[PDB]
Amino acid sequence: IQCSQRMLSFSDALLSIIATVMILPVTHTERSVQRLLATRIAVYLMTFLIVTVAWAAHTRLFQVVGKTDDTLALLNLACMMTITFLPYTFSLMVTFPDVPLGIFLFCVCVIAIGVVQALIVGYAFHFPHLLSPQIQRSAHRALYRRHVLGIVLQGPALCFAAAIFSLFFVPLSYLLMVTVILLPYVSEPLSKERVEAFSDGVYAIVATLLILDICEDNVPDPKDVKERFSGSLVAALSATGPRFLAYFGSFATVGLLWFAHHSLFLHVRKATRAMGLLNTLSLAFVGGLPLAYQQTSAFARQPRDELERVRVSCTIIFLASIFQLAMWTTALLHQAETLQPSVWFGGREHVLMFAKLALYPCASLLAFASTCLLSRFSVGIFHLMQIAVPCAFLLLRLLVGLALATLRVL
Amino acid sequence: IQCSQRMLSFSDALLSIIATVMILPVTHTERSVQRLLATRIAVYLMTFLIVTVAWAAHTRLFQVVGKTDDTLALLNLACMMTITFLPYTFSLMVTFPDVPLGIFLFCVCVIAIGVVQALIVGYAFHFPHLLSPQIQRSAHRALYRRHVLGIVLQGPALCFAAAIFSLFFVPLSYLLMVTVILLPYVSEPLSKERVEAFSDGVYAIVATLLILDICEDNVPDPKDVKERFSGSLVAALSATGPRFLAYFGSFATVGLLWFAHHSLFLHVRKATRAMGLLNTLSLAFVGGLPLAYQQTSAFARQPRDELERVRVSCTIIFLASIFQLAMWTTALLHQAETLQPSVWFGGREHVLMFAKLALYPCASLLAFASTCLLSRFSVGIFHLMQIAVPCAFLLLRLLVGLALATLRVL
Ligand SMILES: CCCC[C@@]1(C2CCCC2)Cc2cc(OCCCc3nnn[nH]3)c(Cl)c(Cl)c2C1=O
Ligand SMILES: CCCC[C@@]1(C2CCCC2)Cc2cc(OCCCc3nnn[nH]3)c(Cl)c(Cl)c2C1=O
Repeated sequence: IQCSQRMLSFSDALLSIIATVMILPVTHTERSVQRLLATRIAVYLMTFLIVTVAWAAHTRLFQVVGKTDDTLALLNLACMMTITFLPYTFSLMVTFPDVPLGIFLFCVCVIAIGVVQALIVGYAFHFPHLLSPQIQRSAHRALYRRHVLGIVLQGPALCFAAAIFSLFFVPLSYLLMVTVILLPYVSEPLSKERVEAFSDGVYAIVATLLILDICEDNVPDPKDVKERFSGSLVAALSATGPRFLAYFGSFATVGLLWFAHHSLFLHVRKATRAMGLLNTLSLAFVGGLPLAYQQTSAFARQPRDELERVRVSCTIIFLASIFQLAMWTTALLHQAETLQPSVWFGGREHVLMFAKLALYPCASLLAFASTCLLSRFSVGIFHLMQIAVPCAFLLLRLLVGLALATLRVL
Repeated sequence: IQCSQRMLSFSDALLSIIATVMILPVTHTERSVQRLLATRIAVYLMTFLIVTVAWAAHTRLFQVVGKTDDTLALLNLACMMTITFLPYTFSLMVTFPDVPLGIFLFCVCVIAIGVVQALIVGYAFHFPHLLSPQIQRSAHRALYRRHVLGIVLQGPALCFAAAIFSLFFVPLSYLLMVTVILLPYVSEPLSKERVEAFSDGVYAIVATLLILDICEDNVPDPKDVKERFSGSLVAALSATGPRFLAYFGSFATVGLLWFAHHSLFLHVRKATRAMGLLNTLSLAFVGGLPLAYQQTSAFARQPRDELERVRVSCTIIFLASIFQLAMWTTALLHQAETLQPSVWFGGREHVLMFAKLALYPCASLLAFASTCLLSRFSVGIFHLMQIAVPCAFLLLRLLVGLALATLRVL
């Protein structure tokens, strides 16, 4: 039989994309404009959370299922196809909260996902040699199968209840639906490889969103160049320059955030559900960076507009990195089982890692405060941080050594 | 010191996105239409080939420098930031071969890639422990360093020469440019994990192009639905049904191709550069499937139109699969060095592996011949191939035995 690892990777390489799809409507967007933008942000966040919950269920499922073969791979592909429709169905439901057809479609999506997962469980247990070794030696194989089936089919059951009740009173259906996401929390390790794969996929997609847009839209047209720019191609490129600047900033920020994430996870011994939650929040907010940078690159009709956009960029960068730092703190709370020895309290790289993770929250906080105190140079300082933070990463060892030496003579 | 697996995987995801970026205009496409689409397809194929050459150079580089470091990771991020621009500048250069600015831009991009990689080499050799263990042993560290810089910089030099020549005679510049890819072939293992990661990224993005499109475009507007269908939302869904069917077909075909590729590579021990070439061709043609399914879902003004649309779809599937089959046969040609014993000639799964691969190209060829012989049912037969091939993959392990059973009674 097969080594399941690669297959799971592909699933993540799929789910990441499905998780991030609803970002694109946000970027392409221009009481009317602001409300619409906020609606798109809310829809994107909810879709990302839903896809993350589905991914968590998948990760647990294939944690139980150790090895795989042909039929398991095909059923996993079918499950992936069913999960791919969650963004679209959810968007339909939200855009049409009145008619029951939308909630019915979303509930059918969830039901299909859970049914495929239950079929996978049944096939795996019918061939115990596929299951993980601890499950194989589990004397509760029948009871364990019963419990796993209950867990997997709870979601579909609640969704079926919501669908039936939608024909009469939809609020009950909505409550039953949120129950699906609530109960698994209300009534554990996430295999590090799965978390790493999903996070890397999300980071890559978010980093290359803006170049995707640029290649799809900005490539000059010879007719346009000859007519509007009178054949001066360099003028045509300088016209779209701002999108290049925004992409440069987005790639810098997202790449350095991924660098901090990589440094953190290199020393993590054993992930946890709490770290999973915090990582999910961190990624959901990392998704916002391209929007912030697009807004920054755009014109500012009034000083207040530019100040507000700088505020938003700083706030997004903060929210993105603060949860990443909180992951590290939560790990420190269970240091013995969570983190490598080299990053324990007083460890050789403990302070270095702390600075590496806290570099972005602190810089963003200073930039945000600049708006409340130094509105004169506010935007400028923002630009400065965009160049300051990368440099500190190159010099991080020397910078931390300087800080420690300064504290020595304090 | 770090383990480079995750950093390489993230870089591979980035490069997959960059390579498959240029397909988006092809799908978004509607003597004028035909020529425009031909130009788009040529642009896409050349962009994919050039980005794969860049990825191949990257793979060799990070084969030589095994371990990594924070500063080296940042250098790699900088390298990716420039490799990401190859699509845009190549498209611009193809759009503006007349003016020297576009060729200069492409040239500076390639020289930037080369100089970043040269810095990586210099740093790796300034810290010998970062090199791969066998290289660390090499008594030729000096001469091998010189050779590595020679291979890395062969491009940059030729591109610089072409950029200089662009001001006087552009044909010489283009000849020098193509010499960059000519020389390495005219005057080796590709690390398997890199090949699997790149192929998984390609397949994952290609399978979900269509749903990505659907999420942004087909969500009905309530202001539109209320009028166009008097609140009949199901009418709106049925209006776009064909797009959903196109997505279903695209995902099924792409996922089953990924299943064949995964089963192939799980038995592959060392991917030879020939295998890399064949995989590049296979992925490049796998890119086309979304276009094929979009064309198939589109209306047919005349029977000739639908016939030709079936022909092109079948040709694309046939190419995408026959290249994998050719990779498999080339592997058989060196099974002793490349393939696991289990799939060697006369192996237990040898017949199973061969059938698994050859299932799709043969089906496409049969559906193609149906047009030349059975035009009456041709289109239906194509749909049959969309239904049969999935089941054939489910029942393959049985079906092959059935076939063998025939060869026992015959
Ligand atoms: C030599 C250090 C360069 C480091 C990075 C690399 C990103 C990933 C690791 C390094 C990050 C970065 C930020 C930049 O700031 C963009 C602000 C936009 C603007 N416009 N006017 N003023 N500021 C610019 Cl410009 C550049 Cl080139 C670069 C890079 O290459
Ligand atoms: C029951 C197993 C089927 C396997 C797959 C899954 C894809 C990924 C792994 C399995 C593939 C597939 C192809 C289809 O073909 C599309 C019909 C196009 C049409 N029909 N009428 N007119 N045009 C349909 Cl329908 C479906 Cl359901 C499915 C699946 O679920």
